[PDB]
Amino acid sequence: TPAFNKPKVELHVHLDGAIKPETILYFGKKRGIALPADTVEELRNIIGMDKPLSLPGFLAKFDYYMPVIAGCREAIKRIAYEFVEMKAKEGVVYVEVRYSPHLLANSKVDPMPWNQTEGDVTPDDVVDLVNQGLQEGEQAFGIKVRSILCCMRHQPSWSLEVLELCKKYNQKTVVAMDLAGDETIEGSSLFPGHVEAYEGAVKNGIHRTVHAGEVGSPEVVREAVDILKTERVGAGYHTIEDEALYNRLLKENMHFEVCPWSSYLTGAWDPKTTHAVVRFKNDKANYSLNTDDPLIFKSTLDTDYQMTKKDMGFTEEEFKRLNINAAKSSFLPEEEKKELLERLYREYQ
Ligand SMILES: OC[C@H]1O[C@@H](N2CNc3c(O)ncnc32)[C@H](O)[C@@H]1O
Ligand SMILES: [Zn+2]
Repeated sequence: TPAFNKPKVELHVHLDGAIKPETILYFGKKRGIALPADTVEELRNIIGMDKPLSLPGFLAKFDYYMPVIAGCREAIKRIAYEFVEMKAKEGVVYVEVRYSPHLLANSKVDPMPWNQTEGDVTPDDVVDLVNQGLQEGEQAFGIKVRSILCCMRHQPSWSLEVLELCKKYNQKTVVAMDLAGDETIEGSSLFPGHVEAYEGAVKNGIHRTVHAGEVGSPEVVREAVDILKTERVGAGYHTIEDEALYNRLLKENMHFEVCPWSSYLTGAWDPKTTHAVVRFKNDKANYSLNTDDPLIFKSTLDTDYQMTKKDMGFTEEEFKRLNINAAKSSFLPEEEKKELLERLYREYQ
């Protein structure tokens, strides 16, 4: 019994965070790379989390499985393909999947991710592979899907190349650039590589999103918006701690990519306080409801919908509104953007 059984738009989900345990298991065995378990069930208890941790503590779960996926072309394309399929089943009509192309390469990257052995899967090759998987999926489960390439807070030396990958693959699935990773890393928002990568996104008209205010302070959000020029804030819950900042983002109609379940499990949100999306709903803010890393959170898009419904008083009207705003806030070009809005209004009749 779904909380909102109608078309949805998802703007914040990590491809490397939305993989099938069965596919992880499949590639570990197939490539002979070890996993912390040999059963999807136990594999799910290891990778998965059911209790709040920290952002740094949540980010480590990727260590368990990324090594069986990274560097494998067959695996990179497959997870992309299975991703559309999963979203299609969730009643998502449009989705932007994000991921770091560097963390899945085994060539032309430095530091080599996961102590991998050099190979031929270059970062560009990864983008190409995901596009192919994503394309085959759209054209098979019939949902529209775009991708977003992530700069990693810890590795700014990779940022300018991410930008280049966005330029080269512009709308050839890639619609934007993100800044993901450990938001606790003091000053990561200000590292030259990142800063310079965004400055170029602005001059070359490459869309921009940035995780900020998930666990960091208002100043992290302020810098994402003012220095990095984000068009959207991933999470952004901590903005409400700076009344002035919030009101001004509210005025600019800043879009907040909200992930309810994820915020509890990463400690982004203290469960003894009211969720910031409650205030967002009440101030009629521009915001989407997203899944983030469903593999690790052992969830689905309905988990976040059921949570807001059951615990935060969300009605179908708010569900409709947030998704129309998500559509408007997407990085789809005008024509397609309108086509999306048209479908929502049609189906929302
Ligand atoms: O998907 C690209 C990377 O972004 C990082 N992620 C995933 N989830 C996530 C969270 O919302 N907050 C910050 N960074 C995150 C992970 O390290 C993942 O490998
Ligand atoms: Zn995220």
